[PDB]
Amino acid sequence: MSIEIRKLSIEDLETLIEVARESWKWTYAGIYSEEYIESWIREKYSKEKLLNEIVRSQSNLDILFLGAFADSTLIGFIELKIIANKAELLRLYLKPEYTHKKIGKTLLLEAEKIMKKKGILECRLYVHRQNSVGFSFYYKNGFKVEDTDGSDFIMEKKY
Amino acid sequence: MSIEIRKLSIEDLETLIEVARESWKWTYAGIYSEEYIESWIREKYSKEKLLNEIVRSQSNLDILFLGAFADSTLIGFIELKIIANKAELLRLYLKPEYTHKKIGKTLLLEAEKIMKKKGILECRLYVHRQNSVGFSFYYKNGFKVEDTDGSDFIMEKKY
Ligand SMILES: CC(=O)SCCNC(=O)CCNC(=O)[C@H](O)C(C)(C)COP(=O)(O)OP(=O)(O)OC[C@H]1O[C@@H](n2cnc3c(N)ncnc32)[C@H](O)[C@@H]1OP(=O)(O)O
Ligand SMILES: CC(=O)SCCNC(=O)CCNC(=O)[C@H](O)C(C)(C)COP(=O)(O)OP(=O)(O)OC[C@H]1O[C@@H](n2cnc3c(N)ncnc32)[C@H](O)[C@@H]1OP(=O)(O)O
Ligand SMILES: [Br-]
Ligand SMILES: [Cl-]
Ligand SMILES: [Cl-]
Ligand SMILES: [Cl-]
Ligand code: NI
Repeated sequence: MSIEIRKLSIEDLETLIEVARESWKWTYAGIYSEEYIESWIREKYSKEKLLNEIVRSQSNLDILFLGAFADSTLIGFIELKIIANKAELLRLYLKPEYTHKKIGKTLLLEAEKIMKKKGILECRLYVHRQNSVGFSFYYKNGFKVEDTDGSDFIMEKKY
Repeated sequence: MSIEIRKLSIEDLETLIEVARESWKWTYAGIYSEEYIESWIREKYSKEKLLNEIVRSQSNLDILFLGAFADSTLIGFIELKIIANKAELLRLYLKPEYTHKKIGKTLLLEAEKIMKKKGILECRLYVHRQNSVGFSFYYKNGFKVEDTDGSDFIMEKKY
């Protein structure tokens, strides 16, 4: 199994929706209701909305939107925004059957390599407090909890 | 997520084949070709062979064959054989998406509970040496490597 990381493009659109869909249903099974999850996929992962985000990510050096490809098949992605020279990790999702093999770590490491060349010295993120899978992945990659906001924990890592 | 463990019945055969298929295709992906793995399902997990093993389990003879059910649907199994005073753990597999939530440990421990009642003082197993997933689970549950055989490590646990 060979993993390549690169900028997403519009040909990745349909497979990106399926990855998201599968990851959300699996990751949030004990956490959000079925309906919440389907509304979220239908709204946040519509063709039109994602297309616009993919195109934005293409021309904007302060938006990193990368896919993980396992033998040429898209199986995960990561989204980060840089504003005032600080990073926000907005999104990181793999297909469930591709978790626990450091592909997520690889996506994070590619992002941080780009942050490093830009001079970003801080990255924040929101993770749901019951998402033990995500939350523990971040604490194992140097993120610390600084605050809570509703049902999320706010985490930060310094560079 | 309500997990129930109980002996397999003939009713479970069809769903047992699909769990076997999917777990095996995932577990051995980096180790054997896709085609070889499929060939196993036709042969060792033929309808008839499995039925016979399910019935012997049901009849309380040399087979112990238990399933893990998530809200009434089969998502994993454990298969052991007893000979003389010893158990051999033949098979233990979950659907990939149901891994890493202690459902495997539940199966093992339910099996061990039935083994302690039958007086069995020793369990051995053969795990492919490149199967980190299985090997690490086993060493985290008291099993130790005693030997190798072909492509496998032989592990043992004493009661
Ligand atoms: C801002 C946000 O987007 S928050 C949402 C984060 N995304 C998710 O939770 C979606 C579902 N999960 C995933 O996509 C992935 O598991 C990620 C991205 C969170 C982590 O990537 P992975 O490549 O799976 O993790 P990686 O292999 O680098 O590290 C493994 C660690 O992550 C966690 N983890 C990864 N996969 C699993 C799994 N299947 N079951 C339980 N824990 C897991 C564990 O803490 C593990 O450490 P351990 O070995 O001590 O158990
Ligand atoms: C005798 C034989 O049949 S050998 C065949 C063994 N079976 C397999 O390898 C099939 C694929 N895997 C599975 O079906 C399951 O992972 C089992 C049956 C091996 C273990 O059951 P689970 O309920 O998943 O394990 P449980 O949650 O109790 O224990 C977790 C540990 O198992 C391992 N593990 C479980 N799931 C995963 C995963 N998705 N990725 C990597 N490691 C995993 C790790 O060692 C983990 O330890 P960690 O928390 O330090 O990472
Ligand atoms: Br909800
Ligand atoms: Cl999202
Ligand atoms: Cl809480
Ligand atoms: Cl070796
Ligand atoms: Ni783990």
